[PDB]
Amino acid sequence: GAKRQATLNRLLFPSPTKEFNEHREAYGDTSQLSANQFFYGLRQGEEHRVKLERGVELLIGLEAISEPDERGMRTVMCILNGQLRPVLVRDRSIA
Amino acid sequence: GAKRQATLNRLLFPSPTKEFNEHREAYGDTSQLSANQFFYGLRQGEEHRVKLERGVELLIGLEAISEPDERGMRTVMCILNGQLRPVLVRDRSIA
Repeated sequence: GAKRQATLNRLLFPSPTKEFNEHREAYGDTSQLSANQFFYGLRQGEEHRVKLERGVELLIGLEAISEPDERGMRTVMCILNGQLRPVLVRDRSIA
Repeated sequence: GAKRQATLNRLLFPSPTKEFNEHREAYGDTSQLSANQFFYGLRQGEEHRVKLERGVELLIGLEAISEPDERGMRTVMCILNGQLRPVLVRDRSIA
């Protein structure tokens, strides 16, 4: 079962499987993304389709990005299923 | 009355009063704005109060600006009375 598989994963490579478990807890399941979204990100004018389940698909796009405030925090306006969504993110470049 | 004032304005300086009439038709009444808003515009992080009538005031702010598409058109996300508003504008710099 899946228990044996998890026990093998932890018994073979402990540190990276623990990192993988933390990442999967944090950001759900991202193995369904493409290379372009996974490695680069979102661009403006481009719609992406991500398959969650059979008949359950998500349509993701970008709208705009604001310059950072006195903190290192920026706000990104995106589109999910045709609805606007603001997301607060940290820009590690300006510290 | 106001008719005499309009007739004097048109009889003294026709071309600029006609431009002023077109501008007032296009953009309502903007004589209540400050020098900073009138000459420069809107910046991010600041909130402006504009008085329309006695007890009727408007609170204006900025959220973000997107880079122009294949056209010369940009979308500016602003805040009016605490509500998000997208405005489509033309950037004459890139033609």
